[PDB]
Amino acid sequence: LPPGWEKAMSRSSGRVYYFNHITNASQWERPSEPARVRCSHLLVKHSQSRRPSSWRQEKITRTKEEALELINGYIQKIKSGEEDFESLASQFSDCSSAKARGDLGAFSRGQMQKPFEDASFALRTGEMSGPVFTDSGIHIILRTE
Repeated sequence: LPPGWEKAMSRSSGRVYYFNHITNASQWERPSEPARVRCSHLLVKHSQSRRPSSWRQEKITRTKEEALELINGYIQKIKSGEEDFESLASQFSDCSSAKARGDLGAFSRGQMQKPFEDASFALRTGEMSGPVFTDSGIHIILRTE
């Protein structure tokens, strides 16, 4: 398995799955270093974010637990096809300075907070993280290049 990936069996259903302890991704499907990667993200802030305000909400009051529930719900909608990542980033990301559909551009190691950096470089192109936690809030990361 690629870096960070492990195999597991669901206790509740008996189905095998795969999870990545660097990106926090988990999937039923079987999975398959550059100086820079390019990623988009969707950020959900919470009351303990370093800056609990955004272009879409003047005063962010939700708890970290509530932010995590929103993030997991957005992941579910992306995987089911109910919504695409770019629409949810445009509609709901609390990050004002990324492009609306999520693009952060390219970056190197040493520039972003370690959990976000490690997740970004452990994704292959086209792969999406699970919930990734930083001082800014909780992130869904989509590697594009």
